[PDB]
Order: sequence, then structure tokens, then C-alpha cells
Amino acid sequence: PWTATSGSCKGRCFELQEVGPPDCRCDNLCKSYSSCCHDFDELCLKTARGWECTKDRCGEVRNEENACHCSEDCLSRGDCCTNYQVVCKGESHWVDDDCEEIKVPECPAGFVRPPLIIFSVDGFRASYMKKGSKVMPNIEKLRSCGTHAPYMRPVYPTKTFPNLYTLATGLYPESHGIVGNSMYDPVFDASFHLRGREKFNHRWWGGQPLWITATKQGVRAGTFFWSVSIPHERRILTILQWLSLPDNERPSVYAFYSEQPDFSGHKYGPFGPEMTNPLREIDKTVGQLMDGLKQLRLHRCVNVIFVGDHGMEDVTCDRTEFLSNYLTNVDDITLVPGTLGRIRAKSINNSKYDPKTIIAALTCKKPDQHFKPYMKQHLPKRLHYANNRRIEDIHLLVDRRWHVARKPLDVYKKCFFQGDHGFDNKVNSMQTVFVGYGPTFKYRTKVPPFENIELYNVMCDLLGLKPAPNNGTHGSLNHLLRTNTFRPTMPDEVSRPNYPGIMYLQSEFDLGCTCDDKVENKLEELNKRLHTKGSTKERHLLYGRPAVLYRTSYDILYHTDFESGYSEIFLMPLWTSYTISKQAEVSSIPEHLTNCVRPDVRVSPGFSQNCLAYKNDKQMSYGFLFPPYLSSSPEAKYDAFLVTNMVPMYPAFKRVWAYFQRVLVKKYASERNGVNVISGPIFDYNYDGLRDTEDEIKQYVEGSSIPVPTHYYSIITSCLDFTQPADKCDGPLSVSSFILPHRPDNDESCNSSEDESKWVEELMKMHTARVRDIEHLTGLDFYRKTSRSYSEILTLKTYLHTYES
Ligand SMILES: *[C@@H]1O[C@H](CO)[C@@H](O[C@@H]2O[C@H](CO)[C@@H](O[C@@H]3O[C@H](CO[C@H]4O[C@H](CO)[C@@H](O)[C@H](O[C@H]5O[C@H](CO)[C@@H](O)[C@H](O)[C@@H]5O[C@H]5O[C@H](CO)[C@@H](O)[C@H](O)[C@@H]5O)[C@@H]4O)[C@@H](O)[C@H](O[C@H]4O[C@H](CO)[C@@H](O)[C@H](O)[C@@H]4O[C@H]4O[C@H](CO)[C@@H](O)[C@H](O)[C@@H]4O)[C@@H]3O)[C@H](O)[C@H]2NC(C)=O)[C@H](O)[C@H]1NC(C)=O
Ligand SMILES: Cc1noc(-c2cnc(N[C@@H]3Cc4ccc(Cl)cc4C3)nc2)n1
Ligand SMILES: [Ca+2]
Ligand SMILES: [Ca+2]
Ligand SMILES: [K+]
Ligand code: NA
Ligand SMILES: [Zn+2]
Repeated sequence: PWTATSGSCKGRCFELQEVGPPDCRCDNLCKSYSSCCHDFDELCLKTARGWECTKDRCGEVRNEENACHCSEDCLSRGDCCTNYQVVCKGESHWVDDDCEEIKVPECPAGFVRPPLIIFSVDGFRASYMKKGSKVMPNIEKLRSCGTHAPYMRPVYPTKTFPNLYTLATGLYPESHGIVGNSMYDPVFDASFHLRGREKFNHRWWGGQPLWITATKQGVRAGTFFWSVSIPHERRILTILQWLSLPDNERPSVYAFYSEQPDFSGHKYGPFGPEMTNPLREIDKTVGQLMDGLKQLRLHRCVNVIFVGDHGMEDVTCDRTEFLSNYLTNVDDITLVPGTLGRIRAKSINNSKYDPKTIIAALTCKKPDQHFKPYMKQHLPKRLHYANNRRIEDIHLLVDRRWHVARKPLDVYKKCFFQGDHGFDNKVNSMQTVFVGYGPTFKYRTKVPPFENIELYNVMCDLLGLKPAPNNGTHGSLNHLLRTNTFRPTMPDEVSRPNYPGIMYLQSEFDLGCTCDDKVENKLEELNKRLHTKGSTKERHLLYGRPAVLYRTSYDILYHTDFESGYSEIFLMPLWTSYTISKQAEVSSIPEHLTNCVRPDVRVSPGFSQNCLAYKNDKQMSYGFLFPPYLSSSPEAKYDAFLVTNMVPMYPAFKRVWAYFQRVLVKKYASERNGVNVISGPIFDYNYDGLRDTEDEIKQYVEGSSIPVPTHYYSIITSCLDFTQPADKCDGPLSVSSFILPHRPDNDESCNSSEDESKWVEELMKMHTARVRDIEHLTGLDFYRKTSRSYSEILTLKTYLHTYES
């Protein structure tokens, strides 16, 4: 691509509209494209006399060659050194001023809205805010005076370009398309890398990033990307100069980026003694910006976000696993290596390549194996890492502190490095930072940790923009904001339930089921009638019926111990809701009821499962959504064996489910002072994170229309103040949820030959989920009827229980 570098940057330095080749460029990215005009360094990257005013420069004659000015005309030109008022005019550094609440924007005449400045730092691990506090006074003041989270959760993989582009779009990497720092797109037949020019091609970058959302809605944006050779001081000066533009030309949104502390963290590890200086230098850059804003009378006008992309872990060349120690055929694969693995065939002409044999050769083969293979559809759903053709079918999830590589020579013909990142985004070392400071943010406010996919919505709220469709939950971060909150309405219910009564005689059913239940009292007869009409429903359905947000046919079924929403289309519940008090007792399935399945006289035979299909299907068994172990009485236990409570389960999966139901539910009720459980199936055969329609289901119980779930979920809710029982909670709630994969083996669990007490809870913790994850996968809307604010409930639905110490 040819450039006419003989043009000039005169009057165009850091121009905001980029110009078309062959014309030469003067914008903050021209260096990256080898396209700057011949005089860009001379005019636009001045360095003379450095970055600071000194007493002797005060009131100097302007010399246009100087990097920044200390002349009397510099404030009107907008090009003072950032410490000009401190050195020359007796002013204090911003960091030395007391924190004073910004109740309203205090903006210069002609400012239509508070500008937003995003100050992005690469590799800034969450714990640096505490561990580095003594050397980061400007950042500690933003943090203590503004709104801060103890940490912000990045997206997987915890790499730079996936995370920065998620910050910009509100999208998961599988949706925006930047699924790694390295990628092959088989449709394009094209490779994306950190080095080189392919990564500039727009076809890689999907969604709508914030600078485009702004520009389309009439809000002007600074260019967010900076060529690496532009010094940080010059990036700050360029932002301050843009903020001095005339009102009609001046952007409202800006970004600064620092390559530190990531650059040093790779060399020295996250807490290497060499890491103090990079933290001090980032802090000094924040101080330049804040002093510069104070000079422009913008320090009580601009909203500042201080945010990282990911953290940093200790990783050394010696902690590398080699695929050459597992695979015979190592020359027949291409590996994307490091802190994750992605595997595909080296040649699409090789008809000997078999993913199943590769997976099996990588599965629990060495006792302390430091990675686990997955077909991407079997990855924890909370990673949202499958629905992109750029994500290879075979994935390796690498243990924190480790790498994977194809063969040893890859590690020494490429130890050097002491830090790296990329691992599972629930890993503590990978967590990063969020601070918001300014008029629109709250004052001296802590907020709970949240995910970086939520920030795009908030940045849109700060700018008065309608966000493009994204994976945030708009409103979930309203508690960060003083004003500009977004006040969503609950989605409208699409399908109303049927409330069937007794409509069928037992002999109408030819389901091939049997139950030893022929055992016969007017006291207990009215009572069973009241329980079937919903007399215990306020105990077992604590937060209202889930709303069904798509068109379908389903029945509400009431029972003593549980309530369900029973799909006549999928022949099983969409949800089953029950409450277990701290005092509840566990019981056995009585010997005479081991194989008991009972026709439900409220549901037609034609909308029922049948036991014959399970008998004939030699791979598939069944379980129950409401656990028979937690029946309130022997009489109530018969309800748990209704055919309307049965769901298809592989034997291997029933090991996990029966341990959850028999041991773990009661443990959680004990620990949390009661729990409310909502359980159900999920169908996601196209791994898009969204509810399947019936025509997407790939597997049925043999000989039947009974669809097989890809996953089983549970939502486990209790009172945040555990001095109140789950069923009498006046205040905020506490939730944990999971999305367990419905697999025919426990190959994921290397210790599965051992007692469930040694592996099942570990599996469940890996498959922890947000309620929102379950909403996407089911088309249900939970917590419709609480005493809590809708924004509070949205925050609850985005909560992830991480199980990190
Ligand atoms: C996270 O939030 C995001 C954003 O909301 C959610 O993603 C949305 O999900 C929708 C459902 O999966 C999806 O809607 C589809 O849009 C199709 C048009 O798509 C283009 O236009 C939009 C708007 O500008 C654009 O954003 C799209 O961008 C994608 O594709 C480009 C490359 O083409 C990428 O650069 C970009 O990164 C992005 O890729 C991602 O999404 C695509 C799917 O669009 C994936 O395949 C990628 O892997 C990656 O994840 C596009 O440029 C529209 O055509 C669809 O409608 C079809 O389906 C319905 C089914 O009923 C049918 O009625 C229609 O007739 C049509 O069917 C016909 O085509 C079928 C497929 O060829 C065919 O099989 C049939 O037989 C028919 O011929 C559909 O509406 C929307 O695009 C995305 N948007 C984004 C940004 O990803 C996401 O779900 C959220 N995640 C969670 C878990 O909640
Ligand atoms: C070489 C090289 N490798 O990386 C970079 C680089 C990375 N990032 C930026 N700017 C970021 C992009 C972004 C996205 C979203 C938000 Cl909210 C803020 C920001 C600022 N500039 C350059 N140059
Ligand atoms: Ca990074
Ligand atoms: Ca799906
Ligand atoms: K069977
Ligand atoms: Na196993
Ligand atoms: Zn890095």
C-alpha cells in the first residue's frame, strides 16, 4: 500500500479524521501504518525541554519548538506543560487538594455534556490498588474519592485485544470476533497476529465500538488507539489540546492507553521488585492528566474511568506442558499455545485427523496434568467461548501459573519471562481494576465486583448514547451513578400458563411405567386438594413465577413441596421451584419406590414422557427435578415420582445430580439459613448461549419425542442477611447458580472413580453461572415479584459466585 509521504502535517498534528491512502497521515495511528507525512516527527512529536515547566521558563517568550509551553499565552493556546500553573502560578497539584464531592458538573461555558476520558492500563492486576497504594497517590485519590470496585472481571481469554474490544463493545469475544491475540479465520483463510498488518483489516472487528456509537449519534470521539512510539506525555498533551478545540470541533469522549504495567509484568512477574517503578510512572501520568484538567477548569466537569484489561500471574518457561508428551501424531496438529490452547488439523487434506483420539490422548493422562482438554461446546457456559468459527473445536484450559506448548523446542527457539495472563477469567490473578470519578459517578462509593461486558452501557449512559445491542444487562450498574441512570421495564411475559386440574383417569395412560402406590381420610383429603391448587405456593415460589419470554404451551403444576412450569412441547418442566428450610430433613427413596413413575392426571398421555423409551434407550436413564430425598412427608414423596417431574439423565450425570440433590441442597440450606432452588433443563445444541427451538435439538430419548438437555441448571437463592430464613427475607438476596453439562461420562473429572464427596462439588464450582446466563439459555425471566428495586435485581442476575479465596 503506497503513501505519498511528501505531504505535510503542518496545522494537522493529531488530526481527528484519518485520510485515505495514498495521502499521508498526521493522526495518532499513522506510525502503525508506516504512513505519517515526512514532517510528522518534527511538527507533531516535539521533545525539546521535556515535559515540565521550571521557574526559569515561567513567562518565557513562546518557542514553538518546545514539547510544551510555560509562556503567558499557553492556557489560551491549550498547550501548557501540565504542571504550568503549579510551577508558575502558585497552584497545587490536583492530588494535593482535599476530596470535595462533585454534586453537579462544573463545566466551562460551551460544554454541552461532561466529557468522558477512559484511562486504560494494560495488565493492571486488581490487587495493585492495595499492594501499590503507597506509590500511586493520584490513582488512590481517584479510587477513594470516586466510585470503585474491589475488582472487575475480564472476559476469557484474559488477553489484551479480546478485553479492550469487549470494553469498547459490551460484547463477548465470541460475538465481537476478537477471540485471541492470535486467530485463523477459515472462511477468509486469513491469520490475525499482534505483529503485522492483517490485524488492521476491519473484517476482524465486529459489533459497534463506543467511538462509532458516539459518532453515529452526533457525539464526537478522540481516536482511541495510540502508536507505541508516541510517549505517554504526548498522549496526555494531545488529549488536553483536543479539549481546547472549539465547541463544534471538540470531542466528548477520549481514551488514553498505557502498555504498562503489562510490559514489565511479563518480564518480572506481577510482584517483581522491578514493578514499583512502572506503577509510579502510571501514577505520574494520571497526575499530568488531572493537573492538566485542573488548568482547563475541567477537573470537576470530566468523568474519568480508570480501567484495566486483565491482570498478571507468575508463569515461568519451566512450567510448560508439551503436547509431544501426550500425542503420537504431534506433527499433524496446529496449536495456538500459551495460557490457553486451541487445536486444529495442520492440513484439511489429512483424512486421518480425528478430534476424538486427540481429546482422549489429552484426558487425565498424567497425575498432576496442568491443562484440561475440552470440545469448545463443553467449556463452562460462563466463559461464553464457543460460537465463533475462529474458535477451534478443541480447547485446552490451562491451569494458572502454567503454559502449554506443542514441543520443547517451541519454548527455547522462540528462561526469559516471569509473568503471563490468558487464563480462566474467574482466576484471582487475572482480575483487573475499575474506578469512576466525576460528576456522574457517586462520591466515596464502593460497588461490588462486576464484569467488564457491563461498562459499554455505562459509557453510553455517561455520553447520552443509546447503546448498540450488547451482552451487558443495562441497569445492572446503575448503583455506580449519581445521575444518567437507565431505568428499564421488566420484559413482558409472552406465554401465559395453563392451570390444569384433574382431567385424566389412570387407565388412559399407557406409558409403560409402574409404581407401588396403591395405599389408601377426609382430614388429609381436603389438604391434598388445597396443595394441588397452590396452598403452599407462597413457600416454594418466593420471587413470583418465572416469566416465559417466547411463544410456547405450558402448565403450572402445584404440589406440597414444589411448583413447576411444565412444557407440553419439550415434555418436561422448564423450571421447578422449591424451598428447603434449615430444619428440613433428608430421607431415602424407599425400597418399594426405587423404579416408581406415576402418571400425572392433570397432563394428557400425549403430553407426557413414557418409561418404555427409557427402558429401550440403553444409554439414557432418568432423574427428577424436585428431589425425592427432600420430601416433607412420606405421603408428599409420591408427588416427586410424577412423570411430569422426570427428566432424561445419562447414568454418569445421575451420579452428579443425585449427590447435588441428596447432600448439597441440604448443606446449602444449613449454611444459608434455608434456600430456594429453581432447577431445570437447558438445550443449547448450537452452543450460541441462547435457548434452542425444537428444530435445533440433535438428540432424543431413543424412539421418542423426549428431547435430551445439553445442561441442567439450578438457581439457589437465600437472604443476604442469613439471620433471616430464605422464606422470610425482608432485604437483599444472595444467589449462587450453576449450569452443569449433561455428559454421558465424567471424563472432565479426573477423580470421578472416587466418592462424589471428592469431585462433584469441584465440578459444580467450575460450572458456576449468572442467573442472566440461565435467562439467555432458557428464555425465562426470574425474580419478577420481590420487594427489591429492579436495578438491584439486575445486579443480582449478573452476580457470579466465583469460589476463589
Ligand atoms: C451477545 O450480544 C449479541 C449482540 O446482541 C448477540 O448477538 C446477536 O445475536 C443474534 C442471534 O444469534 C444475531 O442476529 C442475527 O443477525 C443476522 C445478521 O447479522 C449481521 O448483522 C448484524 C447487525 O449489523 C451484525 O452485528 C452481525 O455481526 C456478526 O457477523 C459478522 C460477520 O458476518 C462479525 O464480524 C460479527 O463479529 C458478528 O459475528 C457474530 O455473530 C454471528 C451471527 O450474526 C455469528 O455467526 C458469529 O460466530 C459471531 O458470534 C452480522 O454482520 C441475521 O441474518 C440472523 O437471522 C437469521 O436467523 C433467523 C432465525 O429465526 C431467521 O428468521 C432469519 O431468516 C435468518 O435465517 C437465515 O439465515 C440462516 C443463517 O445463514 C440460515 O441458516 C437460514 O436457513 C436462513 O437463510 C439473526 O438475527 C446478531 O447478528 C448477533 N450480533 C452480534 C454482534 O454478534 C448475542 O446472542 C449475545 N450473547 C448472549 C449469549 O446473550
Ligand atoms: C502495538 C499495540 N498493541 O496494543 C496497542 C494499543 C492498544 N490499545 C490502544 N488503545 C485502547 C483501545 C481501547 C479500547 C477500549 C477502550 Cl474503553 C479504551 C481503549 C484504549 N492503543 C493501542 N498498540
Ligand atoms: Ca493486555
Ligand atoms: Ca442455542
Ligand atoms: K435406559
Ligand atoms: Na473421570
Ligand atoms: Zn500481556
